[PDB]
Amino acid sequence: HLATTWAARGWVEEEGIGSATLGRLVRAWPRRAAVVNKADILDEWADYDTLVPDYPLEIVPFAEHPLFLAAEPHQRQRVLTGMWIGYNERVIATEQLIAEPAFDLVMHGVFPGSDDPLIRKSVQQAIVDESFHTYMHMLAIDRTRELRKISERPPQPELVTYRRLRRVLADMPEQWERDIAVLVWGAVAETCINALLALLARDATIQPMHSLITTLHLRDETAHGSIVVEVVRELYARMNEQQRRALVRCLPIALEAFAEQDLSALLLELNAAGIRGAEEIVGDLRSTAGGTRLVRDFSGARKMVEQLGLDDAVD
Amino acid sequence: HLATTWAARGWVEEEGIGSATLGRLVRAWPRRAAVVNKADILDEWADYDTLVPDYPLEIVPFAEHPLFLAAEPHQRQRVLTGMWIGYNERVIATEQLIAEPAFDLVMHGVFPGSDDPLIRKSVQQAIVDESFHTYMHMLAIDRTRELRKISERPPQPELVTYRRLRRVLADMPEQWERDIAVLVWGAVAETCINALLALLARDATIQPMHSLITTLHLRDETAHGSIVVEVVRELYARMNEQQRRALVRCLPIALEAFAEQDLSALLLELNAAGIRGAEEIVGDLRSTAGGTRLVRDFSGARKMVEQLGLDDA
Ligand SMILES: [Mn+2]
Ligand SMILES: [Mn+2]
Ligand SMILES: [Mn+2]
Ligand SMILES: [Mn+2]
Repeated sequence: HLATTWAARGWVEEEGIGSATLGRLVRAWPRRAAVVNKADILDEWADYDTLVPDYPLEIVPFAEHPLFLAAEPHQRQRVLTGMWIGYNERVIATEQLIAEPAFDLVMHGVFPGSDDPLIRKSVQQAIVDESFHTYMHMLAIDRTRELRKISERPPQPELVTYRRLRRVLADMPEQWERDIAVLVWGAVAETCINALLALLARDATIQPMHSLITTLHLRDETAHGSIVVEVVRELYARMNEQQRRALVRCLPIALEAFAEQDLSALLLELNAAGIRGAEEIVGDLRSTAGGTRLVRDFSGARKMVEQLGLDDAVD
Repeated sequence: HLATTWAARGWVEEEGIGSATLGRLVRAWPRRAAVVNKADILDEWADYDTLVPDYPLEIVPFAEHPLFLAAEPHQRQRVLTGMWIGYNERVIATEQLIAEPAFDLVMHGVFPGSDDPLIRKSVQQAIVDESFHTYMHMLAIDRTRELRKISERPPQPELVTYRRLRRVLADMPEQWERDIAVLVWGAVAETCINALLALLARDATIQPMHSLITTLHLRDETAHGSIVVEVVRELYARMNEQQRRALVRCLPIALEAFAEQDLSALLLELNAAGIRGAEEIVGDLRSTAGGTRLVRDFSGARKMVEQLGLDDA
């Protein structure tokens, strides 16, 4: 774990990227960004109502499972609160294991076309944003831990999205190809993260600070998604054929990994609340259509695929 | 290189730190931070004067050397401009190689006492600020590249501060000791960075945007300085004596590394402007008292050593 910087890179003369969309999003950053405009997030305390749920039952895939219904109310609430907590751990782990390393590759100029100052300005702005999103979800976890008086929480499984990337990188002897898989996993998370946030952002039944922080995050990520389409558009145009083919292969696998329900996490949480028959809830879930999927809306990645001209090459 | 996150750590019950000073700094962040209040930095177009210099001759260690005085004015300005760039590059490299990796250790709960929610809050705020500081300095470099029409800049030497830390780590086979060295190099940067920034922040003769962004950065780093004193006080009180000893040993070498003039960078700059006898200018500098030292003022780290009650350097 040697630390790295791009500060020593220097530069040569390059042609500018011409992107109307990137220029607009980059100029709009100070007026859009949650870090600039909503930084005093949680700081305010609360009109806090303890009976308002942490997590919407509407999206708990086992809400109506007889073994979940047969548990005591406090066991069910604890699971629902644990799932709110795990949702935030997921988002943070996504920033840190998926999005950030992808942005870091761009900032280090690893792909032809990535040295462009407008690309760099847009990406570094997104990096500032992810550090603030991390800050927000960290505060949301802490607040919840206090208000719900959760003294202890066990170590969690590694972000499922990342376990998948890890397994693919293991079969990639060459740095070039690993750089592509990293970039692609990042691009997919950035174009689709809106879908994970929208599950809570527009939910009027849960704690107001829960729909609030996902709303604020979602508004930044609408821009990150568009930025990422433009950047990948430019980078993909300049890639060699080996890079291009790898990119196309990696997309559908990155997509699944981003959208996947971590059933090991779900089992851990049910067991944490002493839910009898927890294996059976989770076995039934594996066997349910859509049961292994947390995120269902791939529209962001669809637009990106369209914008790269890859409709017919990608499943 | 595996990416890492602290997101999956969970928690056990622990007693707050009740640091009132940290509580204050954390609460003041939205009203203080440059990211919040000066995000629009370097978007605005102002009356730009090409004749105003980029860097203060007064801090150029070979300002009055014969072989540099002899060279053409356009060579002397390019070196001055390149040193302003090198300065920003030094600031970014320090954030990324030195400050952030130390903050990252705290966030990862690698030291007893670091799991504290207030400590975590103060640090994650500072980590947001460093991303924004990187952003400002990056834009400052690009503005200069545009206005000074700088077509090319060669790759630069690795941050001297970090070349020193790398070499210390090379002899540390145990993680616990590497962590301490990383922490200490970071705490030193954070407490002494004002001295680096002040070199430009209060100078009235250089380009206004140069003194301005350094000034904005300086304002945030005052708070990070105090944040770091609190945090390191709390971690140090909770360290075992093995850790405690390593920290004490690391302090002096971190200070020297933080302050060092990069002569291999100064030589690169002089060669780039094609200055005649660059090798000699730099040789003479290496033979001079204080020749290898850029930052003279260490009062920031002085204050931290005081607060850990370690006045015996
Ligand atoms: Mn984000
Ligand atoms: Mn994002
Ligand atoms: Mn800084
Ligand atoms: Mn700092």
